[PDB]
Amino acid sequence: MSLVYMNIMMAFTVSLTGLLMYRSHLMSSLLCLEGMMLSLFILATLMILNSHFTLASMMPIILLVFAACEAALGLSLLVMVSNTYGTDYVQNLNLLQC
Amino acid sequence: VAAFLKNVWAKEPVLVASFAIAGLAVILPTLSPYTKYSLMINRATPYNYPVPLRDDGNMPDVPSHPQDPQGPSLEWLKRL
Amino acid sequence: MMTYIVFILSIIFVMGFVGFSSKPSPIYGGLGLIVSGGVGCGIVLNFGGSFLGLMVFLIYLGGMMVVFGYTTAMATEQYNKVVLGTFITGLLMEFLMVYYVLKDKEVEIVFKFNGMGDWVIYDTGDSGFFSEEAMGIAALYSYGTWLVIVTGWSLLIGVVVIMEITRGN
Amino acid sequence: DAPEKNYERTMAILQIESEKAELRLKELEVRRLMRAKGDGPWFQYPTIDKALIDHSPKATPDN
Amino acid sequence: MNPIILIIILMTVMLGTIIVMISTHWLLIWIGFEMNMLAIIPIMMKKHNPRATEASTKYFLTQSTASMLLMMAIIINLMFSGQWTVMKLFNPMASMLMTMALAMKLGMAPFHFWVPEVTQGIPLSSGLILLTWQKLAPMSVLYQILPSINLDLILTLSILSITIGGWGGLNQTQLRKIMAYSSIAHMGWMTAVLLYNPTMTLLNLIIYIIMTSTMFTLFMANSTTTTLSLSHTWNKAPIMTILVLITLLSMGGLPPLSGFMPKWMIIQEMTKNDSIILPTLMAITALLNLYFYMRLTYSTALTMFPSTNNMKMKWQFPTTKRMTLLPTMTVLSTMLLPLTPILSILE
Amino acid sequence: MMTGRQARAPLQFLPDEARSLPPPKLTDPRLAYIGFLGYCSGLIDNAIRRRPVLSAGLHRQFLYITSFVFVGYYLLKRQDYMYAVRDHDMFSYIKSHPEDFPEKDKKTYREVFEEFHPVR
Amino acid sequence: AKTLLHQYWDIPEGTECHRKTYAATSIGGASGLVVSAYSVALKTPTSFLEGVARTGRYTFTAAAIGAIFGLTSCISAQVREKPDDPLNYLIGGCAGGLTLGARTRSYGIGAAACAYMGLTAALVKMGQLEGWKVFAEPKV
Amino acid sequence: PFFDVQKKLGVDLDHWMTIQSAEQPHRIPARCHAFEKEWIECAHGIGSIRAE
Amino acid sequence: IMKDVPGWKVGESVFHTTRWVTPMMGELYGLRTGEEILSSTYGFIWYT
Ligand SMILES: CCCCCCCCCCCCCCCCCC(=O)OC[C@H](COP(=O)(O)OCCN)OC(=O)CCCCCCCCCCCCCCCCC
Repeated sequence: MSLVYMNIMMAFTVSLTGLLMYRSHLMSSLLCLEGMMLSLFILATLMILNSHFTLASMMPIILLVFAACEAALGLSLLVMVSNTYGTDYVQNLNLLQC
Repeated sequence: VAAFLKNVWAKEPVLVASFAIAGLAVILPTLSPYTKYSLMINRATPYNYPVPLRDDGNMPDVPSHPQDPQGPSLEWLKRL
Repeated sequence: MMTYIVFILSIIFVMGFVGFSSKPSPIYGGLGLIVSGGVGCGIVLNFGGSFLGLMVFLIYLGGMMVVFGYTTAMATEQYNKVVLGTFITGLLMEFLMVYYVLKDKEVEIVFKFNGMGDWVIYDTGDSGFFSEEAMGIAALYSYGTWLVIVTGWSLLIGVVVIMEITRGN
Repeated sequence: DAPEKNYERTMAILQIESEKAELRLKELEVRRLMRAKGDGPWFQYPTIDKALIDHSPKATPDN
Repeated sequence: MNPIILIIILMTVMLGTIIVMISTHWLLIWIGFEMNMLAIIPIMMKKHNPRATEASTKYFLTQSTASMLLMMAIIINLMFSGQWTVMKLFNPMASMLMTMALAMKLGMAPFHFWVPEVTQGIPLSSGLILLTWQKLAPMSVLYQILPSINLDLILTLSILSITIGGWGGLNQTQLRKIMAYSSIAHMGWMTAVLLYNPTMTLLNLIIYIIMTSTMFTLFMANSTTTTLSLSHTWNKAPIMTILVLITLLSMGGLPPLSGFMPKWMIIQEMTKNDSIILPTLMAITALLNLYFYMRLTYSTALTMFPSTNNMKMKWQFPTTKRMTLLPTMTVLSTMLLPLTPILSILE
Repeated sequence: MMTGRQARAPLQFLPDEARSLPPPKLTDPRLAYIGFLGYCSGLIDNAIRRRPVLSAGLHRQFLYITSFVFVGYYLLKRQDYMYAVRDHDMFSYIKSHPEDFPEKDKKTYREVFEEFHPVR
Repeated sequence: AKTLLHQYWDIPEGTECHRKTYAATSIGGASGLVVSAYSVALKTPTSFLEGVARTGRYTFTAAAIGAIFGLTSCISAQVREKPDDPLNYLIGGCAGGLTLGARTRSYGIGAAACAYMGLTAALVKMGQLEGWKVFAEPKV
Repeated sequence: PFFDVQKKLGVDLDHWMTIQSAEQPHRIPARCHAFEKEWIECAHGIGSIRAE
Repeated sequence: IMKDVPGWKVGESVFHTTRWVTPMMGELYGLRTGEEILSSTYGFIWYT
């Protein structure tokens, strides 16, 4: 198929493995999540513009709005974690092991 | 309804103007005589091609030419 | 080179995702995602999605990454090996993919992909006196009634949800 | 009870349960043929409704 | 929380589940999951302690990852089909991604690793919502995509969910983690029969929701979050020990109870399709679930653990808790096995 | 299994062709068992709130019995309808496909050979 | 790794011992790599050296299990001259169980893995004989 | 649990964005309008198993 | 051009139908110069 679709899929998998392998921060996890969303936006837009399928032109707007509201919810969770512990480190969020 | 309105126009005239402008925006197209003409102009704007019809023999209201009398006219749009 | 401009922007897009996905810091992660959003927006702009590209700039980079950097300025304190190693690993993998698909004109990682430029797959028609993408986005109001209902309800609930959980009581 | 009552009641029970057993075997065979061939009233997974198609003349004629 | 805000947020959770159930478009499916997650996050943070914030953060991360994989599967479906109908998928890669995403939304193993922690971190009513109501939407999407679901993938997920939900609860003394590992095992049981007969999937889902609602309602009525606090029920409310006895003997699949009905109908439909080894391994693995159920019954009803002196003050006070539908949910989770052919209403 | 039948007329709890079927009698043992479940629900409801179990709230026990019988009557109607649909589709598929359901020649046991395995 | 199992099961029993031993060794080594990946996933080792040490230990353990399994099975099929017989895989599963016990450095685990893995390999042989489907295709 | 509320109430919530051959704004044709119309009018009513 | 290739069908339709299919950009401007390619494939997009 289209050569640019390979790169946008590989970008989604790169941001996936970034999100699927944490280093320290929850903010970097949310950045990898929104990079995944960015690659989803670009790939959906390239398909819908390529197809000349008219009514799905409003679909990437809905994706962007819903997932940025999702991102605001994630930043509020990060803010409550940082208000609890002082950092946004993922190793401070291990009380639920026992 | 009269003393409260004067009191809130003294205290918060910004919000009184806001709810007045918003309320007129809501209820005024239902009382406007020109709201029909918006619909009529938007459906009379020819973005596409008026694809012709095969004259089977009996379509008296469909013209054979643009300048023929039968057909949807726009005298109301020129005149208003 | 100029015919392959969307491919070159896509390679810069993958390089930017490798740049911040290796996660040097949330600050430089945000910077890399900003540059990635810009070049992916250029990818979208070169197919005719002008409104959707400016939605990237105005909404994604204009609001959301501003809020991510705003929150990162309130989380971390200002003043490696795994980051740079994973960066050059992803760069080697991506340039090996580029070299393979440019020497063979067919590659199969998960799906089959063409090696020519993506200019071939466009349409040879005109739209008239409108952008088709603009009219399909304008149809969010006349056709997309239920979509606007659920999106506005989700945003109002999002306002209520953020005020509930950040209150702390 | 009489031996007649037990005997003929047993024959009624055997008729009912034999009919049910033959109907269960036919039920399994009908379900096997309908999942295999897909030409009965069962396992009709939904396709797209063709009433959604706009047959109007579009902007360009090559369609 | 403001009760008006609580009512609107619970209506928004229900509305997201309804939008997933009734819509024919993949974007509306994704919208419904986004609405469901976005509304259920304050239900988890109702008490505002660090464990609820940790549980809500882990739940956000897992459901967000699942939502993005779901949208990627939808996007590959739009590649290889050019359309949006919620039906079978037209690519096995999109089928694999959507099966992984729905397994993450269910908390099936190996994506089960959030369910005991997130269930432990949140209150019992929110844990009830998470373990009963949130299972309805992804099982509906799995119900509509089953012509495209890979057999080996969903059966691997099912047997791994049953085995891990069996060996998980054997070490646990917290009641919420026991209910979470029971959730993992029962979601394995539900998806194991999905490609064979999804009416038995709906039967297992309904009977499991009734039994889980019974157990969480008993835990809310007794205010017990640990095994050892559930043990003090005999000196306070002795009927509740009988109810947790019959409900935990139900959830272990013991006849003549109604929890025998789902796994018996699942073995009944999988052996029609010439699978003998797989439901036998499933049935032998369910003995671990019944083992920690029997551990709970021994600690609560069949013995009397020693109590404290302050229970004498609570003898003088009755329960003012609105135990909504607890007798109805107790009767329907124990004495429904004579009504086993009622499952035809779900066809 | 039958997802294509109940898709042309969706969300009908009891369709119009269900009224061609005989309804359950009020002396149905299934309906009587659901009434017994209503009685047990009333007894457990009086027991969990420390009321006299057989005595307190005869209006409440009567509403439990009434509510379970009222739900169970329509549930038994839908149950009988779905099994009637199942048999109707089975018989139509057997009648419309003769080549897949041949009339088997029932051999009498004078021709049927069975190997005798002795027990000794 | 499905074709690993295919290239195991294409060869008859008691004919080509080296290739069967190599194929079972590769299947066991792949299983050991999977268990090693999950074991360094869910439990962080003390270093990268400890990680590759645990990976090599689990992989060589399961590879030795598969190697002595396939070797014992094919040599028993040769000396007993019975191809369709699960006693061969019973002795091979007990040899793999003693291999697991020798790697875990205990006798009781060796005898337990002998009995259980021998019964398991006999069950796998009988499923190869009568065509027992564990991931059975839905038919009705 | 595909509760088809849209067909029961007769309302159209999302059937319009579902396919490319639907009623588009200003009658814009998609690039695969004819092919999708042929595939849909082929596969309609015969179910997935006969449609594959 | 396509004479030396064995088994080539000149003008073979990649579609099974005999309906007219709208020509693709590569199906028209494929064997031509890259300037004509760019002017047909990014001319309107890049125009000012
Ligand atoms: C119906 C059409 C659609 C209407 C909705 C669209 C509105 C568009 C404008 C958007 C406004 C967004 C924010 C609105 C918030 C209103 C509530 C509010 O502000 O209440 C608090 C305020 C007193 O403020 P305080 O708490 O003291 O805070 C410090 C500020 N000095 O309390 C007040 O100041 C009292 C405000 C309420 C009384 C205002 C009455 C206005 C009447 C105007 C004439 C009639 C117009 C018809 C529609 C009426 C609708 C109410």
